[PDB]
Amino acid sequence: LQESAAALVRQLGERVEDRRGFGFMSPAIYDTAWVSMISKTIDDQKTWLFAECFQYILSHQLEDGGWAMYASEIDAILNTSASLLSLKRHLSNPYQITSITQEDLSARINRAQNALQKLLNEWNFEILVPALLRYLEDEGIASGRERLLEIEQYLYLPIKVTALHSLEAFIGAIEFDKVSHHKVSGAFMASPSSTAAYMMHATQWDDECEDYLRHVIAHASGGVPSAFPSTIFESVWPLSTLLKVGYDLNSFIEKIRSYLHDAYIAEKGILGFTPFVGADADDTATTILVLNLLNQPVSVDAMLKEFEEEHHFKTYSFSANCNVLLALLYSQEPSLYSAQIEKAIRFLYKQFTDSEMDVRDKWNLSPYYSWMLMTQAITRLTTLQKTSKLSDSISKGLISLLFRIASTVVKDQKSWGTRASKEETAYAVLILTYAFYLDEVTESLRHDIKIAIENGCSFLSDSEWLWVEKVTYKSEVLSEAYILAALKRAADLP
Repeated sequence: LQESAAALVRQLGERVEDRRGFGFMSPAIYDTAWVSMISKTIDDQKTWLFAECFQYILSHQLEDGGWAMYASEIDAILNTSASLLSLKRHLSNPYQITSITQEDLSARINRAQNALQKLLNEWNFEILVPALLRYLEDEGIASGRERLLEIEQYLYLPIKVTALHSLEAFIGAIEFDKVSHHKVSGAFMASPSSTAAYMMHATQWDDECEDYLRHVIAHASGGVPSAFPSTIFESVWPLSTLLKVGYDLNSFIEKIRSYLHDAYIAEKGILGFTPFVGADADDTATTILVLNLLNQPVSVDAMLKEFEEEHHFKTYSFSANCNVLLALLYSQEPSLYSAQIEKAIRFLYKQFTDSEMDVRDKWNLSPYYSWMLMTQAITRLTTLQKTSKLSDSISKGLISLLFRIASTVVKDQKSWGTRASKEETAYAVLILTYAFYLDEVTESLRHDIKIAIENGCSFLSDSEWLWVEKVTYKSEVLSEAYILAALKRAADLP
């Protein structure tokens, strides 16, 4: 149990020696579609740099002509459109890739065209779909996207933005030689698709970007992931998930905790999913929790005065708030940050009351995830209040909300999830292992909670596209972490 938990610490620890970083995100057809379009001038001859990505795109085409739907129709539309654009590009300029012809590729293009036509006729994300449609229409093939995907240059400054992850959607007008300064370890916000667009449309070829892309292709999970490296995210999300349920792994974790401490020191406490790629409230708060529960106190003020606003915590609206709440509740003196703890626990309750107990969580695609985080925070607050470590109507509402969550979850048991995913099942059973100890829960409700926990842990004992991203991705470390955390937390039940 703890050895498997330690393995996650070691897996982050073993990747510390790697200078580029670590990667646990699954490849996304969108990104490798953008990497398959890279052409390099070698010996005065233009050749496609990465034919393995082109083969990856060719091998993922479905019978209908489209690509994988993953978790949302936007995923299918994006993968199909990017892959079909790549097919058009390689039809126009086959160069040195003789695997595909000018007729088989034309047949593939027609199939993908009809598939995307069907998808658009069924469709009623924001900047990736219209951009892909424009790119496809510039190379043949005729409300749609232009009913909601029209809400909306700011990349020449050294300040990093989230558009460095989706730069491939701005090929129409962008000075990539100007964005070349936005290069860390040869990357562009760790997004292979953005670096692929850069290398395609850079005036001056950068061998460093080619080396980074080769590292990604040969060290990811030809298909490239959405973000690479993903060191801090894939290192601290498992550790925090294991630590919050009380996994004891302090004593190969040394190389992971030391690297995380170094990342905290260099990044001034605010950490993204990788070094020098940004900072999200969830990521930094989770890393702070990991350091605090790994016998190394770090002041939460580093993220507190970066990701705190009125009545809620920002993210650069639920997952960040609850992760910050959990980080605060596990600090050295949770009574000192009582104001922000109350702020978060009130904001989440208000959101639940205003959303009919149905709310999502930015990073994940399962409401079970939000219910799990809320149950964790509520039960930690209750335990602190009972033990007097942390000091009326709001509390009664919180207890009633936890009871309603427990009852609705019990009624929502299928085994859990709408797609038979272990992550959603783990979230749903973790939303009940913290609702089992409520003193206001009746005997029948408690029995139902125990039965649902048993039936969820049976399902638990593995990665599905539940983690949002330009294209939703599945990470093995996240799934394993939540499974282990739920199993241990249920094992703590009387």
